[PDB]
Amino acid sequence: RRDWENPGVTQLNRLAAHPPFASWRNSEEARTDRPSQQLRSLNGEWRFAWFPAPEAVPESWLECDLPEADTVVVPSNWQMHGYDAPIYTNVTYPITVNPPFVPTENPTGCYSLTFNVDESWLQEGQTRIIFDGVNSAFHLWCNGRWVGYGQDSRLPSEFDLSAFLRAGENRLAVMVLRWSDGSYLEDQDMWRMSGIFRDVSLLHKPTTQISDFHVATRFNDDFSRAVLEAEVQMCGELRDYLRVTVSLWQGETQVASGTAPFGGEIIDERGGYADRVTLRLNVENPKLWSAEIPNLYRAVVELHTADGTLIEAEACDVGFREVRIENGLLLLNGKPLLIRGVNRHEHHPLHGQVMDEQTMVQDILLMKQNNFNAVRCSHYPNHPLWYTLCDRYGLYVVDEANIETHGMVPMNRLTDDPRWLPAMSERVTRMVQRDRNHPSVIIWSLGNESGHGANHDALYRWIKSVDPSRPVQYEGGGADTTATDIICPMYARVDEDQPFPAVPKWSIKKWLSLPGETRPLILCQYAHAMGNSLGGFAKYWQAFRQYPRLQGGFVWDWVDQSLIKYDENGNPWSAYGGDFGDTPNDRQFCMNGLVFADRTPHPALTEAKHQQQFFQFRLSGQTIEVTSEYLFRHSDNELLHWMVALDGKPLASGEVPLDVAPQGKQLIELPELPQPESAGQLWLTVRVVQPNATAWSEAGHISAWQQWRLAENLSVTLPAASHAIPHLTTSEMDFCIELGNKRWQFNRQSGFLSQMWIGDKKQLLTPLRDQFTRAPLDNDIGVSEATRIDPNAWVERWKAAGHYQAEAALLQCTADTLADAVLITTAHAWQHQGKTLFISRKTYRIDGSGQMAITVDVEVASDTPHPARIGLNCQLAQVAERVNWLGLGPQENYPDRLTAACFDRWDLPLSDMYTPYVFPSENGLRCGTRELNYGPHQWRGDFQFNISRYSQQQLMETSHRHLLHAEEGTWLNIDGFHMGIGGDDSWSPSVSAEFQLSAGRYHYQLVWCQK
Amino acid sequence: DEANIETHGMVPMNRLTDDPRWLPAMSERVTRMVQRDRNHPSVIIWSLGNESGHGANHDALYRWIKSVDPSRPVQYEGGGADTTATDIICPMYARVDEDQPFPAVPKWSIKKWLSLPGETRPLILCQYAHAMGNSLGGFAKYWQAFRQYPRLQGGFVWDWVDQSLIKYDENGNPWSAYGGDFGDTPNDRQFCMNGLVFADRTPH
Amino acid sequence: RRDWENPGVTQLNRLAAHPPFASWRNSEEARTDRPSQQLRSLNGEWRFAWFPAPEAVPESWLECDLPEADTVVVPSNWQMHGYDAPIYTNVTYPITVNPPFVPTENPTGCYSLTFNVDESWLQEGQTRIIFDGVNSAFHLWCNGRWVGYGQDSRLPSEFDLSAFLRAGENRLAVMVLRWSDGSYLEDQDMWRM
Ligand SMILES: OC[C@H]1O[C@@H](OC[C@H]2O[C@@H](O)[C@@H](O)[C@@H](O)[C@@H]2O)[C@H](O)[C@@H](O)[C@H]1O
Ligand SMILES: OC[C@H]1O[C@@H](OC[C@H]2O[C@@H](O)[C@H](O)[C@@H](O)[C@@H]2O)[C@H](O)[C@@H](O)[C@H]1O
Ligand SMILES: [Mg+2]
Ligand SMILES: [Mg+2]
Ligand SMILES: [Mg+2]
Ligand SMILES: [Mg+2]
Ligand SMILES: [Mg+2]
Ligand SMILES: [Mg+2]
Ligand SMILES: [Mg+2]
Ligand SMILES: [Mg+2]
Ligand code: NA
Ligand code: NA
Ligand code: NA
Ligand code: NA
Ligand code: NA
Ligand code: NA
Repeated sequence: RRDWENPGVTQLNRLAAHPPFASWRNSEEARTDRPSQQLRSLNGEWRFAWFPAPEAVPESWLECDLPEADTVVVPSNWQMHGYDAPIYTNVTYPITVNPPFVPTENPTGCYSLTFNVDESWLQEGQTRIIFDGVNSAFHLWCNGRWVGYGQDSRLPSEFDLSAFLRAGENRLAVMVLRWSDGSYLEDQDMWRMSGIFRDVSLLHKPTTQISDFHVATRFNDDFSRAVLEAEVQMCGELRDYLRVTVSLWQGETQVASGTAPFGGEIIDERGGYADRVTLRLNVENPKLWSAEIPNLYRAVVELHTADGTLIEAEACDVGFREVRIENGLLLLNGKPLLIRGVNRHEHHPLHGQVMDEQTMVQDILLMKQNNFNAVRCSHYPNHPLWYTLCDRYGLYVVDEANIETHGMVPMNRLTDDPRWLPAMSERVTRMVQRDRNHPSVIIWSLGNESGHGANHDALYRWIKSVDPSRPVQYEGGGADTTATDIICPMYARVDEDQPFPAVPKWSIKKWLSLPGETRPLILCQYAHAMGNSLGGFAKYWQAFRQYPRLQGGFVWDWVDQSLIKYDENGNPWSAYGGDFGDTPNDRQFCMNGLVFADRTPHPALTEAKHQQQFFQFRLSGQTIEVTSEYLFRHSDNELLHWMVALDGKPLASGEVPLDVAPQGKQLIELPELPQPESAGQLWLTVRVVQPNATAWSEAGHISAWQQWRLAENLSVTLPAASHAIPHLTTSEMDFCIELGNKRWQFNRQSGFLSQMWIGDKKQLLTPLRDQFTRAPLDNDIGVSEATRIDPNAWVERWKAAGHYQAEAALLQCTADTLADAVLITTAHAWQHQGKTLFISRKTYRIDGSGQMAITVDVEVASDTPHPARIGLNCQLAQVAERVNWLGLGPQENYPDRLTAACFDRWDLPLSDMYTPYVFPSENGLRCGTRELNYGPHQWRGDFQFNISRYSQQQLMETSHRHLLHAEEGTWLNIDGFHMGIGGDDSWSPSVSAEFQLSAGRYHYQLVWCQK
Repeated sequence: DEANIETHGMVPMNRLTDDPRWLPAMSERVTRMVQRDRNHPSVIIWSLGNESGHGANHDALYRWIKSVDPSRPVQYEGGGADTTATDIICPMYARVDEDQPFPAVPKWSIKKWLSLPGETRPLILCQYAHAMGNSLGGFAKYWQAFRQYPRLQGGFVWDWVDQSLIKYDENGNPWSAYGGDFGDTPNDRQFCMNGLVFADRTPH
Repeated sequence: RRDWENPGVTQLNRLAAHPPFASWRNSEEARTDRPSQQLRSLNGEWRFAWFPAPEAVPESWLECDLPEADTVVVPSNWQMHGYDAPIYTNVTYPITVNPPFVPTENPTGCYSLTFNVDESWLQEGQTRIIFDGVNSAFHLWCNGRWVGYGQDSRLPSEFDLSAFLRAGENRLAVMVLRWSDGSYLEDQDMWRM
């Protein structure tokens, strides 16, 4: 039958979907969520053999172990065991588009397991097996006899094995197809893998059993009273002595309990459901659930007889909360949310798409620690434990059906086709049936990037009808279609419109007010964190705070999807698209996370944490006004620390307890501040510290900060007259200056400082020269490729203009002696194909103090693309252990991504000054720096800099960080000006005008002196 | 034009139509009908079937049609005649002045139904005046109400032709048969004959 | 596979639905709705045998006429030819309510037709068969080979026979089940045929 090439057959013999079950046979174990003896894990060592196609699988395999098989751990993706290569393609399908067929060469994973079954499970009741995740389709046999078939790689498939098992040893055989008609609905931008990659379990239920239960919580107008309603369905023979009790617990206190026999209310002319019952429990003053305070109760559903004998019990955590949209705003418990969200794929660099509790917990903690309160399940239902963790730690969740057909042309070709309505419907309905009792799920999503088709409208309405408690969203077809309750664009910019035909991406501020529009807008994906990115992130947050109906978004995305590979010596390195011989591929576009694959943060995470802070501040005189953006909790685990420093030197500090109600304000008067005895700028820094540990943070955690400049006292103090006058030595070839044991050499043909000595030690490996280019970031490159240039990308604009090929031509180089110093004057032009791109004019003034003051005045032709930077660079001869500067930090920061950095005196090891992006580029800059110290050198001015062992040339010629090698000495780039990095998206120019170097004439000045 | 979906015998009547596992089979009954008949001018309204309660599958399918063909209203009587799956209040056998307040699915007087709180839709009975045997008493009362009330826009009489079948006696002569006449059992006897005309088209 | 007891399989290999087509090769014929030589009727006399369950049908029937069959007119309802009784039930289903299963004694009508196809239809293009109404579900074979399956007794089921036919005589075999999971959706108050 080739069921895997027929969207009309998405399963055979599969049991109905339902919420998480454990069939406890003791109510207290169900209350406490303890492991149940009736739910067994079959995870562990299985037998596996790979075949190139299902036709190649031997019939002997059904009956007995293939000797060629290997023993492997399950769950797993077979690519992570090396059986075949994982493929990274973004939009283009990994197979020829010819639905519903798949390639004849279709990798097939034959897994099998010999295991025991106790006669107690077979003598009575039902034994089923549950495959939480099989990618992409599979046939199942038990003891050589065929059981069934399933599709949808992201929801559990369950089959009744009662009639197939025998007491003692049994053997399962599972044939997993990599490709199937289900693959047409699984074109998400991620690695394409396969296998039994989530848990496999055995569940025993009694013949008379709870087959489903739904929990709803409705409230009065001020949330001071609630009704918990639990609808329970059974399977088995109905008997008048059967009963259901539903009890609700708050910790160890029983809050409410109700019992009834089966028999629901009349529904229509034929009666009601004799096999169901609805229990209603009143709850006074319920503790409400939110991400701020995830209060939970426990609901235990017992199926029993009238005499009291328990048949079985099921249970769930319950969070009392209402989600609704009113008057254009998404409210939670009646208050408008501000979603500090992030999209998160299920990805591990070693295990592929298999998820474990430890990584999930790691992710949740880093998210909360970084001021995130929500997560979107991009783009499929997640492993079941994820929802339990979000319920208990507190994160709002968008649960999303596993439907993405991005690669079709047009994108809605299948979703507007009624023949694909059945397959799509199962991906939506079975997700709702599984997850509808989790309080953390607040919004349902119909999938991702599948255009807008009539099937979406049908499924939108199905959800609305079955579960009115949660809004439904969906971005395809323009982000504001009739299939979504929230305008939920991806990568729409704050102020700039992108009027694409048919599916324009308006500025978000404008979108809200289009004629007739009234819905809330929450971006389903925004600020693409690929490489050195997040430029402009603050612009989104300023808009979300100013516009009520802009209720936030989900950053794209949490974690880079890089995979580990090992080199010749066994050392690991991070790989991306194409690194497994996969082709076609989309190279580094699989790495868009705020964190690297191993969970180390990229510098962009701190920018997100700061802009997503829950306390806002204003200063007026001595007064700091703290405003709380919490909706529900008081600031009961926070104090404000303040510190005043003059140019990095601390002068005063204190701490004050914070007691701010949700949305309230607190005024804090700072004490009178003694005047500083010295020139310099006083800076005030405040930080919000949580003194006590929580379930998600350690004592001392810093959750918010802000700085302000206070008084400045400009220096008017005439230096101090020099003990000596430098000497100028002129030769045909050079101008040399000597002072004490120092010497500087200016080559007269190049017009640059080519060497500097301390004693007899040379300090430069390469001359000090202007630099107008950067090793291109992912955002500068976009989708441009050698094979297919995008002439609009910044890197191609700069290449084409000759920025990377231009050579300095000398126009002037003179030397003069002044009363106490020597002055070198130079002028250079940079040209390409006979056009002058840039003109740099400088003076170097070396005085009796040994300081060399450099003034730079640059002209940039108006018609050349605005340059990446305007600075100087050199390769220093020496290497030093530390870098110390007075400027913004401590982490990497760029003009359009420097809000989180603070002005202070920072000191880091040199390697911390390099950011190891997997695809190397310009990195490590720190802006707003007034003083930089390295070795015996010191540079003073108002500049941006980076310093590392890798030249820009090397960074730009190297595609993987593991292949970089430290060069001799230290490369120093010191910029008077540097372009923004952008990141609203990484496929079209996204640096805002205000961060482009378009002024035409630029001036900067620096002093280089010795320490 | 009405989809071939009727699950009247289920208990409750929407047991299958509220079950998502039956959504695919129901979907094809509706979508394949619209794909076949949507160019006929005579079809002015689509119906989702008959006597199958009101289930979420109906709401999904109602919306599908509204999306694919906005040119025609969609009606469906199941679940009370005025659910979210119908653009027209389309009761069967609701009386002119007399209410029949059955639980869950009352059959109001049609004049009263139009004005229930918040109601604004037109009302056209999907079935009214059951012409079984010597019947049609009270027909005029419907017509007087349809002409007086703008929003009472008529209805479809139940029904056109008796479903009697011909059998032959021992002498070979034909006779009209009804339920149970073929040994069929259980059967509902003469309830299959409700038409304004006899099976041979002779008028009653 | 017992496809007739699985609401997840309502068809196999069926073509998409669409409005009435006739494939005219003359535009003036299309303007006036004249008969089209490309749309042929297969109505008329066919071969038919009745069995009490699909399990009873002999395999020989797929490749050869059953001598015991009768010649009957199609379209027709087999109860009207006296092979079994029509049933008049209003609301109560005519079969036990146990979805999606149906009775094991499930009246099966085995229809077949030997018919000619001209080479011109097979040299180029697509030849499909269209069953406007088959109650309640059926499997179709052509020249002994299985083609597909369909449900919904009141809409046309169409199958591409291009790869199954040959010039000259061909034989269709259609196994029609009286009861199927589609019966659960066909409980109208009328005779059950
Ligand atoms: O992380 C990659 C990112 O790709 C996104 O799609 C990018 C494409 O967008 C099209 O609309 C087109 O404008 C192209 O120029 C561009 O390559 C996708 O939208 C995101 O979901 C994400 O996969
Ligand atoms: O021509 C018969 C007529 O019956 C109608 O149903 C009659 C009555 O029968 C009971 O068995 C039902 O439970 C009850 O609700 C129903 O009203 C049916 O509505 C009509 O469509 C028609 O078949
Ligand atoms: Mg399939
Ligand atoms: Mg995509
Ligand atoms: Mg490529
Ligand atoms: Mg009777
Ligand atoms: Mg079927
Ligand atoms: Mg002709
Ligand atoms: Mg021949
Ligand atoms: Mg009926
Ligand atoms: Na807002
Ligand atoms: Na990506
Ligand atoms: Na506090
Ligand atoms: Na690079
Ligand atoms: Na009227
Ligand atoms: Na009747």
